[PDB]
Amino acid sequence: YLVPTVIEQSGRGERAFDIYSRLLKERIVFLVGPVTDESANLVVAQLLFLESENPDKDIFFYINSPGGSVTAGMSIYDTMNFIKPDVSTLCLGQAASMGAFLLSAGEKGKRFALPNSRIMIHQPLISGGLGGQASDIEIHARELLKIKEKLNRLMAKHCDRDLADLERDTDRDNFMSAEEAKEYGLIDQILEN
Amino acid sequence: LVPTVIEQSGRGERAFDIYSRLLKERIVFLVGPVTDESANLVVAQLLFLESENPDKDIFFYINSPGGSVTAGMSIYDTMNFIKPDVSTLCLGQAASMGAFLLSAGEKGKRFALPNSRIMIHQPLISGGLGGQASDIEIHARELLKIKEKLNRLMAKHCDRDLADLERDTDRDNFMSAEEAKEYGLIDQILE
Amino acid sequence: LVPTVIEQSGRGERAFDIYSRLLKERIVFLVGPVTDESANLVVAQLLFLESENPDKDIFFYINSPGGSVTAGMSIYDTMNFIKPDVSTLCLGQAASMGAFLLSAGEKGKRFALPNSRIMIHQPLISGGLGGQASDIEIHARELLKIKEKLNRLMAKHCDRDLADLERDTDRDNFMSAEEAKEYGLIDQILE
Amino acid sequence: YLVPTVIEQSGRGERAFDIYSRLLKERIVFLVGPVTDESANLVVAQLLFLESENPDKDIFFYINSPGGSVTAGMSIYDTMNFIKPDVSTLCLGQAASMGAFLLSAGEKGKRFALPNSRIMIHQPLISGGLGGQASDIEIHARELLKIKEKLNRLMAKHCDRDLADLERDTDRDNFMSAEEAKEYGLIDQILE
Amino acid sequence: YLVPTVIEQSGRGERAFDIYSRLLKERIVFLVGPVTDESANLVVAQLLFLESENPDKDIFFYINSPGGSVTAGMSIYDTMNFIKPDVSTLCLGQAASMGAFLLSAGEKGKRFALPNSRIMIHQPLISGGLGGQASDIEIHARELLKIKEKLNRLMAKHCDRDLADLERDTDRDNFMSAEEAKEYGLIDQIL
Amino acid sequence: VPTVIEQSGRGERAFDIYSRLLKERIVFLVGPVTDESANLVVAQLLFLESENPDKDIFFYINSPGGSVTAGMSIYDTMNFIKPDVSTLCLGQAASMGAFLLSAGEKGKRFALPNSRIMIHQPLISGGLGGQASDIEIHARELLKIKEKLNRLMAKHCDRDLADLERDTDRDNFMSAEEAKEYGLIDQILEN
Amino acid sequence: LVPTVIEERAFDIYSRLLKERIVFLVGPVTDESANLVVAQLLFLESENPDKDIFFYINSPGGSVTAGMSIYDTMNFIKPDVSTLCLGQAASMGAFLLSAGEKGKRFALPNSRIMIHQPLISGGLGGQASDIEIHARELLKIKEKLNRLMAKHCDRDLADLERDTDRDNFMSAEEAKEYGLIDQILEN
Amino acid sequence: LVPTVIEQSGRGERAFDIYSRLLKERIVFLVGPVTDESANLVVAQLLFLESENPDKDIFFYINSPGGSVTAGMSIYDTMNFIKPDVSTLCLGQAASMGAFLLSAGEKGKRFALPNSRIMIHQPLISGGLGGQASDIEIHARELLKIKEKLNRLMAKHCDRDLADLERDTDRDNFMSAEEAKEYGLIDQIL
Amino acid sequence: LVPTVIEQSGRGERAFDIYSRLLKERIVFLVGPVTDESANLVVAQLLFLESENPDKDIFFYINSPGGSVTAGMSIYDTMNFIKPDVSTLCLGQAASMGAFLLSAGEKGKRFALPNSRIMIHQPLISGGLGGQASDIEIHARELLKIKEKLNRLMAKHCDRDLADLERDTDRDNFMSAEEAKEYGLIDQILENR
Amino acid sequence: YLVPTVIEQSGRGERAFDIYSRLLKERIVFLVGPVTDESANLVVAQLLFLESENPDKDIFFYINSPGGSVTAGMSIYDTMNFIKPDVSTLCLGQAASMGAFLLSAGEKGKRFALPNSRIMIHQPLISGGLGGQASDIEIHARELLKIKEKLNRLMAKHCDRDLADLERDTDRDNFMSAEEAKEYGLIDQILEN
Amino acid sequence: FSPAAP
Amino acid sequence: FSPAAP
Amino acid sequence: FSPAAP
Amino acid sequence: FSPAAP
Amino acid sequence: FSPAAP
Amino acid sequence: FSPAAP
Amino acid sequence: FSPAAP
Amino acid sequence: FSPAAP
Amino acid sequence: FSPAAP
Amino acid sequence: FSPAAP
Ligand SMILES: [K+]
Ligand SMILES: [K+]
Ligand SMILES: [K+]
Ligand SMILES: [K+]
Ligand SMILES: [K+]
Ligand SMILES: [K+]
Ligand SMILES: [K+]
Ligand SMILES: [K+]
Ligand SMILES: [K+]
Ligand SMILES: [K+]
Repeated sequence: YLVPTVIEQSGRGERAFDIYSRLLKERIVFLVGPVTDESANLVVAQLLFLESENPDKDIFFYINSPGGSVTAGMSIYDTMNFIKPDVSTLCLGQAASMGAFLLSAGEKGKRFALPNSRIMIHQPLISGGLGGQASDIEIHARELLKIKEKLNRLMAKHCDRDLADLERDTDRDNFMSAEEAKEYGLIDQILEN
Repeated sequence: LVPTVIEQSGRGERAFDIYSRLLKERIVFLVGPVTDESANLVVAQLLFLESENPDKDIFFYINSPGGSVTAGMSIYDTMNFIKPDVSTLCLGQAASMGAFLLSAGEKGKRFALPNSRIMIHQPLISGGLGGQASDIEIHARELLKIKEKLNRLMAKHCDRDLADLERDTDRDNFMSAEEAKEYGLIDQILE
Repeated sequence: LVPTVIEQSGRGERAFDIYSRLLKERIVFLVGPVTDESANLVVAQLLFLESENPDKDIFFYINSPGGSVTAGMSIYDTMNFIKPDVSTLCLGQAASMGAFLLSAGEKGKRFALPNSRIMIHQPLISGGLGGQASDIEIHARELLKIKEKLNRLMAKHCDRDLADLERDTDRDNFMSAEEAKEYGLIDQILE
Repeated sequence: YLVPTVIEQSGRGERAFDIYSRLLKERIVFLVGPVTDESANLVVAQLLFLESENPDKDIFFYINSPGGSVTAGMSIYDTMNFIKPDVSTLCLGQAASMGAFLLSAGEKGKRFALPNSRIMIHQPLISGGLGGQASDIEIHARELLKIKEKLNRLMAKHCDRDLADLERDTDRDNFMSAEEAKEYGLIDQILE
Repeated sequence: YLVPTVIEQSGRGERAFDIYSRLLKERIVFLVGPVTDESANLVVAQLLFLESENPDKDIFFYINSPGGSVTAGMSIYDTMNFIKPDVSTLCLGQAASMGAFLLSAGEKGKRFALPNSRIMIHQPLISGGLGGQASDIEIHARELLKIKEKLNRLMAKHCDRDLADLERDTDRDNFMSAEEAKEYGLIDQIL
Repeated sequence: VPTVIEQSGRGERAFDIYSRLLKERIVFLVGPVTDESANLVVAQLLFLESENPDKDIFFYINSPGGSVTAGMSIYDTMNFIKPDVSTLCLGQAASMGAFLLSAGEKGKRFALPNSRIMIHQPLISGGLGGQASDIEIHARELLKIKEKLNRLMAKHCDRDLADLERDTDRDNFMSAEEAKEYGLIDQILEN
Repeated sequence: LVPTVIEERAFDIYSRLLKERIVFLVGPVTDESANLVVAQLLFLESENPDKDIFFYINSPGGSVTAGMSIYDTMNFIKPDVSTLCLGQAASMGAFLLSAGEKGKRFALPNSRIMIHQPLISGGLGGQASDIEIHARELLKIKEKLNRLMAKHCDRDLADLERDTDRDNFMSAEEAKEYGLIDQILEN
Repeated sequence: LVPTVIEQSGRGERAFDIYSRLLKERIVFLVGPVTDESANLVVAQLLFLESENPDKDIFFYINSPGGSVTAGMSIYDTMNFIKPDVSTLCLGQAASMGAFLLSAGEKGKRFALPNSRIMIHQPLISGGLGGQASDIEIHARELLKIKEKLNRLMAKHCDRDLADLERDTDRDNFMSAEEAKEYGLIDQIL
Repeated sequence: LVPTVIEQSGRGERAFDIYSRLLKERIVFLVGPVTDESANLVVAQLLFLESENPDKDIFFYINSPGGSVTAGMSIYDTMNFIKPDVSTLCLGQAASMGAFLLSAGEKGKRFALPNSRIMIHQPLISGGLGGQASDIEIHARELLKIKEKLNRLMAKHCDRDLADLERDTDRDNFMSAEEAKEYGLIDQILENR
Repeated sequence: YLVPTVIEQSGRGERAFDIYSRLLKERIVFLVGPVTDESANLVVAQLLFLESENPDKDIFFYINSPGGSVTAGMSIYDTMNFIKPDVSTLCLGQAASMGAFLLSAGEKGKRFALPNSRIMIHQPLISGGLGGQASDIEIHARELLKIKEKLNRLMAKHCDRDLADLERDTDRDNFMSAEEAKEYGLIDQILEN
Repeated sequence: FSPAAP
Repeated sequence: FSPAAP
Repeated sequence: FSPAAP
Repeated sequence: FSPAAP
Repeated sequence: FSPAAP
Repeated sequence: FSPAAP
Repeated sequence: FSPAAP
Repeated sequence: FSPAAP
Repeated sequence: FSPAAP
Repeated sequence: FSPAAP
């Protein structure tokens, strides 16, 4: 699909940009759609590059995502936490599952949502199957439970809440408005105008 | 193929795909189904145009059957957040989320061409709800909250009551350009 | 291919498929998924055996993962209506509507074999709920009415508190023959 | 799908029957599963036969069906109304759409449901299907609307209710318990 | 597929163009193949662009199309009527259904066809399905008839004929030679 | 297929060959164990007991295994009824097939000299999907089945639990002689 | 559609040949086709434990375990099981043919015999550990079949190992020369 | 669906499917492609007819495009083995293995209806030969043995020189009933 | 889409795709399944960086479920052959051949981010073994040879005994970053700094 | 997929290149993945081009291939033998079937493998099949056998071995480690660092 | 189902 | 299955 | 079909 | 499309 | 196509 | 299979 | 096929 | 989206 | 990721 | 890969 081309009028240059590269120049990074290894790694790549440009300026991570791979998400999470720049998060549209996890992971005080964004949290899901031998299913069930425990623990810290609360509230799909998400501790502010 | 076109510039000649050319005049298109991707592109254009000039109007041209609600909301909240007035213009059709975004333009600057079609209705879901009863309840409830929120937002756009929009979106509601104006969805019809 | 057997007797002798032969001794099978066809077949056999002798016990052997709620209920109402006691016996498994029907047997006469498996849970839907939000609410509400009814009837079948059934059917609940007896779902285990 | 064989005793003999043919001797006729031309015509055939055996004895029509073809359902409906015997109707499992229509159509006073039966009534649906010229769509929309009007009028009469009620109450899927179906006027009694 | 690159030698310098961008420079616009949201919106963008380049000079709209989306076609139509330049129309190959509508909509006196061009008109058709409740089908039946009445009415005005003429002559597929199309009032001249 | 004559003392009667062998109290389990094939075996076992509760029954097994719950229904029946159920392996007895073979009356478990036995832990194909809670519940159940199966096979084979746990971790193929040495059968039949 | 022949009694033509102690193995060897054969062998013995049984084989082979159940039955029962190849006897089919009572294994003159090593149709998938277990078992099948065939053919093991390495087609005369069958029936 | 007919023996009244009825007059059909199951059923009927009467002719009606060679050979060998003369008659067509079996009938008793079609050609394989060169060599060699065997047996059926059959089966060779008679494949046209 | 970033040079302000931009800092990515083409791209980048400077460390970032063994071996042998130390860093996950390569980095310079997941197991084959017994024996034998060699090299990477790796790769073995470090697969877990 | 951009320094000019074109400048040519008419001809084209650039310098042919089309492979074989430069061959990952043939065809003394390379040789196979008239099958069987003979004859000369050895050793799939292929005479040296 | 059907 | 069913 | 078959 | 958008 | 378009 | 089954 | 089978 | 992001 | 990589 | 290739 066509991404529009945009001109930036420097001083030593007049420069053409695809519109997202233009937004990257102002330290804006998008996670849009499902979180995959490649879409996630692309975000990591931009976070690292932006840090090298200026280790001190905030980075603004715009999230519209239903989630995706937990391990791909953790690569963004660990990158967000490692780099010196503060990572502001902004939810537009929706932040679900790992999308909601990453949103809640923004620098505390700088996690935002637009007034009609949708946030949703729940326990880990698998699509596909657990096969095949009982020994193997046991191994994978235990791993899924560790992921479950760990995600509840980290979310509890992001939200400044009790672990038992996250355990209770992620048992099934938990949809939150921007106001409920702020009240819950997932985000800090809802944007006005 | 998108035609390439030479730009009128105060700094020289620049070649553009014709859509990038129209973006220079602050015209932004929403054409076809609303997807996360089609919507995020609009969001990026609105933000970029504000960045070029926070005070000049933006002209949001819609020919769309609708699509993802959350994707649509990201466009909506961007329209309301940025400083430029976002004028909306419907060509061809604005249905569902398309109609929602059209009605969301700055009051006074919502337009339609004479033979445009507007359509509004209640939320639809495709695919289905599976599977455990506890889970269907949670999602049914979320769908009803969405139905009410959308009706609430539309009523304010149309300067009508929540109860009107509830009545009028129960089933598919097609509107001519004139009926959309009378209803409050748009302000003016172009000649 | 069903084996043919010979009933020797005071009739001389007749040939029977082995299941018809077992029906003569008032044994009825529910094996495999509960569908309208398999359920109604069971209903016909219950009605027929009662007409043969309204006072003798009927022996309902269940090896089923469950199936259609409405089909299951047709068996259930027939079990409760007819004069004969309907003893239930679980071999292999009785899951979902299979367990419901097992639990519904004449109290004192619900049995399981030592290695039978029982499973209970809340209602599920497969395929999905799609279309208008109005329609999805209607179907969600109906699914929840079914959930409430089953918990209440199972609680009565098991002589337990409604709250116990609600908690214990929230997710798939597997039981051994011994745990099912302890739960109050069956009366005796036949070793 | 084995069907059990049972034995009947009678004057001068002993006779073997599939169990459904055995129940037919007692004037029990089944509509189970979707209503099709073939399943409906089979019902019609059994009704006509039972009347010829004895025109004065009640016939017992047991219904467990999600509904199906409207014209196929009408052939059963018109046959129930034509023949001399009272057609008692009984719902086991479910009577939905044309199933509920046929149920509500039994001889008044002799329409039954088992305690956990489910009834559902709604307006006519056509499954996805339709292509053509605007003229053809108009013709088929118009026809679908006539059917809708007829079904509401007939259901109101079966239910001894105002047409406006049926119009209101069938606009979308309308699920009823046995108790509610009796309160509505759709069946007469619940069997315990 | 490959699109040839062409060189314009415009006094002094040199510019390469794809061949369609080259013809756009002479105010020629193509609608080729099925009319969709994207193919229509592409046409809309070119008309607007050409008007901005020179609002007084004619635009030459070349049509080779079997037709397509009605709402998509209407967005082209309204743009043709709206903009200041006369939009001349020319049929090469064929103009069927919405293609013929658009052809007939050209500035009167400036509607052309090549001599072995084929023109076809008919009433709206739908492919796929309207499936659902009678209420929903009625709604869509009514909307399809409003479209039919509007299209007959507008075609009557384009052809300078009686509504009743258009109603009878679009009942079924109506194929016309260039000459028949001219005689009917659908085009002005044959080239 | 084929049809065979048994001239009784009663009269001459045509039988399919399996019904003919059923008259000699031979019961076949051939192919995958399903709800349907296992229940057919259960019916034949019950029928043979009613014919004569004291005479041995001969259960011939050529099976790769299949459903555990279907198999347990056969197992508990073998254990419940009064007649000794001798087991004989021809071709193969794998998984549940091996389990059922080992479950014959001790002293009367046989294999033909080139029959093959295989034992392993329970596996699932298709998969476990969805919520972690649900996955945990089913993992727990699959693990319970594994413990029960090892414990019973050890009891069938007169071996230590730790041996069966060790020897079923992966597919364990045995010759008739190895099956005899293991405790799985009693004798190998040559002539 | 199978024709009906009269003997007072009407029979399908195959049940009619079973009464003369003729048993067919036609087409692929499966659990069901093999078990039907086993049943008929047991039945013919109960009818008369001393009269020869005549096993007609027209088969491309099939399941090895399904084949062994027939084999072990042929060896167990008291009647001599004569074998006859009509059409073809390939793989497990060839194995069962050579397994008939020595002296009473026959072929029609234009019959084809084929022998080879065990093959898998489809795959070995999963963990290396599991593939090893199944590879090991396939080799045991190979070794047993070779030793048994050698005994059937009255040859040294090394001959069958060499001669089943790849598809080995024989005319009836070659099958006889090899020790696989005893006589060719002209008329 | 096959019609039922009444035969009248002595103290009879026997219902028969119409094919079982024709079987009593020693008529056996081969219709459609030759498979293991269609060939073996014919074999069973040939043996049965011999057992009913080892001296009366049997009438083998063939309407077949051919099929499996080994399946066809089981019929061939049964025809040659049994004592009864097996007359053959082609109705409709006898192609490939079908033509082979037609030509294999008792000499003097090979018949065709006047508008029957006969076709002979060399062996084909449908599907493919994979995979290793060694295996392909083996099956190619086996196919050539079949080609040669069939040409030699066919030459003997037709009372012709081998080189003729080799020449005339290189590609599909369609013959009218008259050409097949002239060729030596059948004896008479009815 | 990959965003385009601007790098200033001597007489050539050039646009680079963001991955080409990080490659200039001697960072090479292995993301997603390891195939002949994805692995060879890595080999080429490694050879190029050695060419740029044979003495500076190379930073090999791994987020991979694993993949082709031979394709992986081409990366492995290149890592070992070239003069530069190849540091490895795990982001997201390193499973199977991905973990193998992770453990293959210059000892002392093998890293994982705190929420990285490592998994090791014995070789799996998908597709299947057909058909002749002789052929199946040959491929079974080769599969077992690959299994032992990989376990042996892993044993050396982890400073453990073959018997340890044979036991611990028998079925899927998931490790947190801390467990992978305790195991000897990596040296340090990063966080910040 | 995405191929990274690198910069070459020249005579005070600067050149952007995709990384494979960059390696081609040092006379490195890749055969990666299955051998097809199109991948073989591309290799031929590069061999021809490198010679014209300099007919005396070695060319370095890097091989990671499962093999593929025999006639395609021969077009490469015949070009390697024709052109004046020595074509060194190097196995990374694997060289199987036609892949091993070409590896073995390198200039004697300059055939290399990396330490964990896999080499495999066998007789020709066909997939898809021979169908048709016996005459046609004979014709194609004969051609496949001629191919078998020629490849073995040529392989024997490459390995400096007796023909009976190659016939014995290619009857079924024959997997070799780098050392065994070196022992066999298929390559000359194993590279370490 | 009697009484009363039948 | 008796006693007691049947 | 006689004469002569049959 | 102006006036007025743009 | 002129005259007159263009 | 006798002796002894049956 | 006799003699001798059968 | 500033203030404050950016 | 530095220190130390890079 | 040098020395020696290249
Ligand atoms: K940070
Ligand atoms: K605004
Ligand atoms: K009761
Ligand atoms: K009546
Ligand atoms: K105009
Ligand atoms: K017992
Ligand atoms: K014997
Ligand atoms: K003869
Ligand atoms: K190194
Ligand atoms: K050279």
